[PDB]
Amino acid sequence: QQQNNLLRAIEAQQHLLQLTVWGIKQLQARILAVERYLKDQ
Amino acid sequence: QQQNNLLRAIEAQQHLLQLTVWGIKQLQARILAVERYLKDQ
Amino acid sequence: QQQNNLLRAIEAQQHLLQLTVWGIKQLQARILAVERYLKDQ
Amino acid sequence: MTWMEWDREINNYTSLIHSLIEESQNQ
Amino acid sequence: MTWMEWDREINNYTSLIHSLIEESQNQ
Amino acid sequence: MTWMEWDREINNYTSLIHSLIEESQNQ
Repeated sequence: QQQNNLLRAIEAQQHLLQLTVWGIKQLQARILAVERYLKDQ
Repeated sequence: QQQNNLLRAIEAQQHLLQLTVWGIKQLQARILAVERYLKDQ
Repeated sequence: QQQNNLLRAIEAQQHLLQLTVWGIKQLQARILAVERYLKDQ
Repeated sequence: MTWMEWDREINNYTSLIHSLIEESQNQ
Repeated sequence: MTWMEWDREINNYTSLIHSLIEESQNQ
Repeated sequence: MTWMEWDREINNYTSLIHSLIEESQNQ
């Protein structure tokens, strides 16, 4: 029982990690666009 | 022993994940505010 | 077997978490620099 | 993917993990 | 560390974890 | 929550996890 709960927890945590990676990539693109905008201005 | 260490590791990792989510949310709000500022300017 | 796979998964997930922390720190510094730039302007 | 959906899914997975970890506290 | 390398390493670790979790699904 | 506290807590949890994983390497 303890083992299956741990496996399920890691599975869900990997989904969480994947969402945080998505977020970070979005933010990186957006800050880069702002930096370039200001440079181009 | 191996099992309790793994459970404790996941527990701590979930705390880490929660901190990264906090950070990403903060950053998203801040970049959005900057984007809107520049648009309003 | 199930146990070693779980340990290895947590080990790799900790590496992932460390990369996301690096990313968030980079982004925080960059948005802060932009905010200050705009304030100084 | 949107930020509103991002927040929803984050919350879903977090609550599931909490339940799983607790349910294991009761080894 | 660069963002290109960041993406590469993220992908490496993610695929490894997927393999490990699946290989355990077969308890 | 502040960024200084964020960094502190990140470091705390990371070092704990390292210790736990190592202590399990010694199955």
